[PDB]
Amino acid sequence: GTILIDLSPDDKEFQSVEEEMQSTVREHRDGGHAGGIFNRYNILKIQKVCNKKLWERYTHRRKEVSEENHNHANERMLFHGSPFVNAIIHKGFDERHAYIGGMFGAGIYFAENSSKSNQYVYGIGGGTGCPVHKDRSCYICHRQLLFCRVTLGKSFLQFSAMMAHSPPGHHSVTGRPSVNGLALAEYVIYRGEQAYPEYLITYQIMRPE
Ligand SMILES: Cc1cc(O)nc2ccccc12
Ligand SMILES: [Zn+2]
Repeated sequence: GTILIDLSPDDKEFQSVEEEMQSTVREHRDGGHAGGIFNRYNILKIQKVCNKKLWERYTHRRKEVSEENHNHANERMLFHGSPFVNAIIHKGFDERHAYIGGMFGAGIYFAENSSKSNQYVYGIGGGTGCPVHKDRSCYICHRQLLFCRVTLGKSFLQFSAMMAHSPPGHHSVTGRPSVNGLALAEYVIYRGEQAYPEYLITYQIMRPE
């Protein structure tokens, strides 16, 4: 069902996606433990993910959420990092993509910081790093992130000192760091139909000079 369309680096669409990747790197309080040490990426490819069935599933749910929230989907573009990126683009988000041990409950997590999503590319806490070199900071192996369209509807705001169901009458959770003033928010959804994996970004983290 899914096809992947390569975007040309000359297309404005590739350019705005790359910009959202690069401009939302930040430093991490683990010193690079999970995701590696870097200030920027080498973007290698950006693909558009196309799946008629998955799209209609997303927009069906989006209209429902919109209806329960003063006609407002509260739709965002947010990063998602996971070892299951290949299953998500073909079969969609579902409960196996949920993070049972997560702070904001057992749901599917997205990040405004591309570098926060990068910490999950090889597993929770970076797992054991890349498959080939077991290196969480690997500068050689190609990584992949999704940049997804996410319906948040009415989002329960949970301040943070950094499959379950949304709090009653909410459609998602906003996990908002309240200590690190430069950390952007994370969002958790509890229905896989509330995210559509729009872009597939292949990249390397770059060793700082
Ligand atoms: C916080 C977070 C961001 C992300 O992009 N992926 C995750 C995948 C699993 C668990 C958490 C995650
Ligand atoms: Zn490697």
